[PDB]
Amino acid sequence: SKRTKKVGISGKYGTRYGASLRKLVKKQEVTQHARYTCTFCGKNSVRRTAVGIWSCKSCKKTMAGGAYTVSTPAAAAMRSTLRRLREITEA
Amino acid sequence: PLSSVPEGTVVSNVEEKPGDRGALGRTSGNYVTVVGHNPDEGKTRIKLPSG
Amino acid sequence: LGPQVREGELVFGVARIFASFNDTFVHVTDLSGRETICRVTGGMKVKADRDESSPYAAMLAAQDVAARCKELGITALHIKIRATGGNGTKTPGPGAQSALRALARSGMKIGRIEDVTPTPSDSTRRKGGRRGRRL
Amino acid sequence: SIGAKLALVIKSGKVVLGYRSTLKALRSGKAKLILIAANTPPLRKSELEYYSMMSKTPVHHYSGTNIELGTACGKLFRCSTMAILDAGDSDILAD
Amino acid sequence: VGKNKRLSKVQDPFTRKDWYNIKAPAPFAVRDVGKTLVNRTTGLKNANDALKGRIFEVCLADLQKDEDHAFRKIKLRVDEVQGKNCLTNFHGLDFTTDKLRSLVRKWQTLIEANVTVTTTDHYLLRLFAIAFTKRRPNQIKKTTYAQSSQIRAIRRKMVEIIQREAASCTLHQLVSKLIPEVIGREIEKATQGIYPLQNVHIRKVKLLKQPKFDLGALMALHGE
Amino acid sequence: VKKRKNNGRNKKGRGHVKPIRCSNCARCTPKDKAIKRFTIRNMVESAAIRDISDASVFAEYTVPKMYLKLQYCVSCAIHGKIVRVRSREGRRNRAPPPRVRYNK
RNA sequence: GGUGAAAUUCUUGGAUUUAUUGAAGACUAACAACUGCGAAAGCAUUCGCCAAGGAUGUUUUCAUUAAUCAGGAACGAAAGUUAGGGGAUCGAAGACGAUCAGAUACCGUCGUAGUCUUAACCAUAAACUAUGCCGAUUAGGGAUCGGACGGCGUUUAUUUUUGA
Ligand SMILES: [Zn+2]
Ligand SMILES: [Zn+2]
Repeated sequence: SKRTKKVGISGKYGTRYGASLRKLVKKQEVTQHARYTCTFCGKNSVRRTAVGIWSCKSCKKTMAGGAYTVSTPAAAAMRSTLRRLREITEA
Repeated sequence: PLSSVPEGTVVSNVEEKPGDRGALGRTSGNYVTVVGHNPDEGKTRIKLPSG
Repeated sequence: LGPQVREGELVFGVARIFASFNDTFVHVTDLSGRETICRVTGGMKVKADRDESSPYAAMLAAQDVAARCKELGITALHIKIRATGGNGTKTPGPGAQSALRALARSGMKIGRIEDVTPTPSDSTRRKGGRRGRRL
Repeated sequence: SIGAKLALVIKSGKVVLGYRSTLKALRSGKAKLILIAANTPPLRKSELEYYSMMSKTPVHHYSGTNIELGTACGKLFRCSTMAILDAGDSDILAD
Repeated sequence: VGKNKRLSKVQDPFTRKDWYNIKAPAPFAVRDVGKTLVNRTTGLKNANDALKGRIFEVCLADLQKDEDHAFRKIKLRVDEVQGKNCLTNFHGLDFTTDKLRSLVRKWQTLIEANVTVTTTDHYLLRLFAIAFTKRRPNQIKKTTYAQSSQIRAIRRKMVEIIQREAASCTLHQLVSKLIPEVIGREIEKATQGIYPLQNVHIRKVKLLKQPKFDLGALMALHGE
Repeated sequence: VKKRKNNGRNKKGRGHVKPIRCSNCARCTPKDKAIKRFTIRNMVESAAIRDISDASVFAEYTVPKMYLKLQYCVSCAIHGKIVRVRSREGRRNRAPPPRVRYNK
């Protein structure tokens, strides 16, 4: 009862569009439909609404994030360095 | 104001001339970087997302 | 024209000789890198082309450096001898030995000689490959 | 260190979990130490400390999230605040 | 190679050069190290503009007339120029290339550390320091090695000492501590309980940022 | 047949060691399979010192000698005659060559 | 500049060399050794946090719970593949300069993939001690790393114990 062996979420596309494109869109589609744990209230009730907007179903707060992920590696690195940079500069 | 900022920070929606209300980097996922200052005859050099 | 001083005190310069394994540069300037005083290379001294890195060419170059320098009104020199360095050999070229001593033979005062070859601390990969120059 | 001291309390002494129950207990005036998580709503945070100052009971700002505090009290659910009615043989109230 | 150069590319510029005198800061004895060259002052090009950004390399043995400290050379930056004289102050220290290589030897243990420091008054500059293990007169063992756990201990005290005495100082009084090697002696006497740690030295000093100009303080310390 | 009991490298008790560049050809060799030479040579010969000494800047002093450390791959080493082939029994002998203190 | 010696390439729009400041990426010289740790591949700058391990000490505890393993499983240098980031230095392919009768090479100037990193694949090496794992007995010696024990001395320590 696995119904597949490798296709996964990209099984709706049947036999169209070519193997490599189907396999390559899976990377973003699987993480876009997922569900993440909130940061303000702690519940696991965060889902995507628009192309860059995320919102918690329980506290009703809304946050601007990545395109297909609640956060992106580039943004996280910048915040850490900037926080480190500011503290030493003001000390 | 971009003069009260140390070198290395990334910003967005920069004004090409003070008051034009934002012209430089304002698309999805891009930024500009400051490189160095000039306290005398105040002027700042920046790097744009195209190089 | 050139400013004078009392007989007891003298004046100092510093020469920056660059002696690789293919040529030797004789180059005198003030206690700085600014205001070049004189500079002559082996290629205007020899014409055989087999000696451009020889001590023989070095002495010919050092002589005319010493000659033209003394009229400008310098009497003593500091010496800065440097090889290629970095990823190079760090061994001063053969000409370098001849040039430095030959200054005493010309009678110009020599003071405070030193070597400033640039040595790395865990540098990048170096030319040649994995098997080196295989000849 | 703080986790270890807290683990001992729940085995020996008695403790009450949750927002309303601590406020009722604090209201009775027989609390001795309250714990505050890090990601609680700021309005509750400021209100809880105000009651503590009035009752003259010490407050401790736990450094972890509300999920972590729960797993340190040994339960299987989230928790935001808690109150210590009495210590057992430990020494939390020393500092 | 006269034949070479087939594609190819007023004289005697010296007629417009001028020699100037240079002077040295307060604590040192001799304040005259040589002459310097520059084009003559003229229209379209002042002379102060060429002298406002130069630095000179002078040996501390020459400045102090004492051959014991003959392995450290320092650099001086020129700031202000009066009539045919250049006033200067401190701009860094350094050893000689050859000496650093003679210090290290096989069958020993080398310990190194680094620290930046700033005083109450604005002066950002960094200090370097080194030490070596010392043998025992009645020793037979040929290695003389310490243990890792011990090695980490040495640095924490070593790091602590430099900051403590360099916190409350000025440029003049800190230099007055460098010239008699107060740092090296204090380190030795503090680490003797754990391990000998011979041959302590500060390699060189280099500055990173400077405060406002304050010509008053320059002329206060210099030229008396 | 084994020619050396230590395989000519002297490494027993580790996986490998990071290599290094031969100071003559720039070949790569492991740090333990390398001929190392330490040298303490003067700036110049004694003959130069006398000319140097007469124009002494300060009192009477000697310009400090330099210290070098050279590392060679084995093929270049025995072409420059730093070391050479020994005999069947002379191979297994690791004492430094004795230096005559009187030179006849 | 570069070679056994030439030659490409670059230059008064100042090469090369000198000094101060800044940016990028890789790497932790010397100390470094018949010296250490890990199952192997491998692992070297400081500090903080997180978990792990051998030996030693022991008049603590359980009590045969053990050894090697067909199939089965985890890790597995370098090169190589798929998408991003980054791309300083070296440098497959390739273009030029020389040598040579020829030289698709060895010598020189550039230089793409790659060399770095993130998320996934590949599972081979002279992966060498060319020497499988557990256990018992058998000859003399001096060095060396970690722990413990005994001892006359020395060394410098708000010292004495301890350290060495
Ligand atoms: Zn929420
Ligand atoms: Zn070689």
